[PDB]
Amino acid sequence: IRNKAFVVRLYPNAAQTELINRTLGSARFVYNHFLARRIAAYKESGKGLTYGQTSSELTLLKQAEETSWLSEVDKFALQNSLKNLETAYKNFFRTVKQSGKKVGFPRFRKKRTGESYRTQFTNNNIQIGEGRLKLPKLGWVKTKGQQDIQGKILNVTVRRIHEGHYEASVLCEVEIPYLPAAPKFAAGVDVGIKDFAIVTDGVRFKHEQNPKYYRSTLKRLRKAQQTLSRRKKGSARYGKAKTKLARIHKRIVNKRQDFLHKLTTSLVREYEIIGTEHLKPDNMRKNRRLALSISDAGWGEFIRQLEYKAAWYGRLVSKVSPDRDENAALNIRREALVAAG
RNA sequence: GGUGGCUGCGGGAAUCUCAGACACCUUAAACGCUCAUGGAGGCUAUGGUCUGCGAAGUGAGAAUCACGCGAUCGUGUGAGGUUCAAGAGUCCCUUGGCGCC
DNA sequence: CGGTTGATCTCAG
DNA sequence: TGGGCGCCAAGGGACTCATCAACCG
Repeated sequence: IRNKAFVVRLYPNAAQTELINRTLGSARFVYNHFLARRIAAYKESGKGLTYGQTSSELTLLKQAEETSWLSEVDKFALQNSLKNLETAYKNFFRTVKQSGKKVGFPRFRKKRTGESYRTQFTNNNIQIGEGRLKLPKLGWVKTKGQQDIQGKILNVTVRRIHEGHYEASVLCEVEIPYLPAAPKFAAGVDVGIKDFAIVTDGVRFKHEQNPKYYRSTLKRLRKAQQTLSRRKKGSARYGKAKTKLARIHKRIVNKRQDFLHKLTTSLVREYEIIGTEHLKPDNMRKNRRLALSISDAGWGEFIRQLEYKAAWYGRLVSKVSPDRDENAALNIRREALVAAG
């Protein structure tokens, strides 16, 4: 019924790691090259290249001797790089006429650390099993964390998070059954820096303690960043410290995402209606006094997870249009009930 | 002999076992390590700390178990307990930290 | 036959 | 002497989430 991405962890060997690195590099190369080519074409001509023209020129590029060493890369990687470039342009053109928010012009990119390429599924090109994954030009890659999949595999996003930590997101149109009737009809949740969530239905208020990971591991993060900054760019030990900092950040985000997953799933399995307010953290983060706390708390991710898991599992999130915490939570529940009825 | 964690594998997290170093003495906090090189600095609240018994840096290396093949150690494959939960991609924008001015 | 590749599609600034 | 310029990460906010006939070893 629903799209769903099963994120597993790859353990590619030397050759497969080299090929994943080469594929990410060539995907970035074609992204930059065709952004430059489209800009040059729109400057020289009345209109720039569209998706089909870019694909045809990419084919001519691969078949040519100028960059024939890009043919040894998975085709869907380059094609979806071009698709991402074209959807960048589509996002830019979404609301140029509108003035509510300016979507920035698509720019270049210069060797970030998180490089992901997508590969599509054509007549059994992706095969998921007990402990392996089937990728087009890689072959069999030893995975772990392989969940239970009972749907058709749409695409596989091969990622890279550290110098030696590769994930892979396998998308499938799985059937997601609606959960049984919830124990309680409706409840409202109030966010907060001191207490992460105060959720109540009028009879109890199981306040959820705020972990505040980012401030909690702020000293080790500061030490990691400082050890990085004393190191020369383009150095092996610079790369080592960079990976250390990246993994510290990955641990922080992992803990935050696990906490948010557990809390959102608990709410959706406990209440039929989960009322909350449409807080805009990107506006509050301009206040440097509370910005670090709002960044760490991640209200936006919490609300996104609550809402989409409600959509999957047959729950309704009645977001409100834009003591203290307890009364705010009760008012949120009342407003959600009013909106629903 | 007791206790706490630092680093590494165990998909994430909490635990938990193992391993590369430790520290404190029944008490809870703090810190990953080995070798080569480099020459006065690194961290922190006017000062304390580690340091010519070597500082920032720079390069390499080890960091679970079984089995297969090499002359204990390299090379390949396989396994990794436990409870909870697991939807991502794209682009753009923003701010968090550090360093220098 | 199993795997890989090139063409499809519907806006602009 | 905090704003500015370099890097390294995160979150926030919309949308989007592919298929098939030919070619090749």
